[PDB]
Amino acid sequence: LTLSSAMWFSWGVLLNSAPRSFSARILGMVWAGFAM
Amino acid sequence: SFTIGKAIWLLWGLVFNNSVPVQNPKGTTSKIMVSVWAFFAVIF
Repeated sequence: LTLSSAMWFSWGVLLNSAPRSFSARILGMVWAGFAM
Repeated sequence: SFTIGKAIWLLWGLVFNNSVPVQNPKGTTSKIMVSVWAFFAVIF
Protein backbone atom coordinates (compact mmCIF):
# COMPACT_ATOMS: atom_id res chain seq x y z
CA LEU A 1 0.00 0.00 0.00
CA THR A 2 3.11 2.19 0.11
CA LEU A 3 3.19 2.61 -3.68
CA SER A 4 -0.43 3.77 -4.05
CA SER A 5 0.01 6.05 -1.03
CA ALA A 6 3.14 7.65 -2.50
CA MET A 7 1.32 8.10 -5.83
CA TRP A 8 -1.64 9.72 -4.08
CA PHE A 9 0.72 11.96 -2.11
CA SER A 10 2.40 12.96 -5.39
CA TRP A 11 -1.06 13.91 -6.62
CA GLY A 12 -1.78 15.63 -3.29
CA VAL A 13 1.23 17.91 -3.67
CA LEU A 14 -0.30 19.25 -6.88
CA LEU A 15 -3.81 19.07 -5.38
CA ASN A 16 -3.11 22.29 -3.39
CA SER A 17 -5.79 21.66 -0.74
CA ALA A 18 3.16 12.13 4.05
CA PRO A 19 5.40 9.06 3.73
CA ARG A 20 8.99 8.71 4.92
CA SER A 21 10.81 11.49 3.05
CA PHE A 22 14.22 11.68 4.78
CA SER A 23 15.77 13.06 1.59
CA ALA A 24 12.59 13.13 -0.52
CA ARG A 25 11.22 16.16 1.34
CA ILE A 26 13.64 18.35 -0.64
CA LEU A 27 12.14 16.88 -3.82
CA GLY A 28 8.63 17.51 -2.53
CA MET A 29 9.32 21.08 -1.45
CA VAL A 30 10.98 21.99 -4.76
CA TRP A 31 8.14 20.40 -6.74
CA ALA A 32 5.49 22.13 -4.59
CA GLY A 33 7.11 25.57 -4.78
CA PHE A 34 7.57 25.15 -8.53
CA ALA A 35 3.94 24.06 -8.94
CA MET A 36 2.54 27.03 -7.04
CA SER B 1 -16.65 5.52 10.61
CA PHE B 2 -17.56 9.17 11.15
CA THR B 3 -17.90 10.71 7.67
CA ILE B 4 -21.36 9.45 6.70
CA GLY B 5 -22.91 12.86 6.09
CA LYS B 6 -19.71 14.75 6.94
CA ALA B 7 -18.51 14.29 3.35
CA ILE B 8 -21.00 17.07 2.50
CA TRP B 9 -19.23 19.54 4.79
CA LEU B 10 -15.88 18.08 3.67
CA LEU B 11 -16.40 18.87 -0.02
CA TRP B 12 -18.31 22.08 0.78
CA GLY B 13 -15.31 23.32 2.76
CA LEU B 14 -12.89 22.10 0.10
CA VAL B 15 -14.80 24.20 -2.45
CA PHE B 16 -12.53 27.06 -1.35
CA ASN B 17 -9.38 24.86 -1.27
CA ASN B 18 -8.93 25.02 2.54
CA SER B 19 -10.90 23.00 5.09
CA VAL B 20 -10.47 20.52 7.94
CA PRO B 21 -8.74 17.43 6.46
CA VAL B 22 -10.60 14.17 6.98
CA GLN B 23 -8.76 11.04 5.81
CA ASN B 24 -9.81 10.15 2.28
CA PRO B 25 -10.43 6.44 1.59
CA LYS B 26 -8.12 4.01 -0.19
CA GLY B 27 -10.53 3.31 -3.05
CA THR B 28 -8.82 5.80 -5.45
CA THR B 29 -12.19 7.60 -5.74
CA SER B 30 -12.51 10.55 -3.36
CA LYS B 31 -8.90 11.60 -3.94
CA ILE B 32 -9.29 11.74 -7.72
CA MET B 33 -12.62 13.59 -7.66
CA VAL B 34 -11.30 16.06 -5.07
CA SER B 35 -8.19 16.55 -7.24
CA VAL B 36 -10.37 17.38 -10.26
CA TRP B 37 -12.55 19.70 -8.18
CA ALA B 38 -9.45 21.32 -6.65
CA PHE B 39 -8.07 22.00 -10.13
CA PHE B 40 -11.44 23.55 -10.98
CA ALA B 41 -11.30 25.63 -7.80
CA VAL B 42 -7.82 26.87 -8.72
CA ILE B 43 -9.31 27.86 -12.08
CA PHE B 44 -12.17 29.57 -10.23
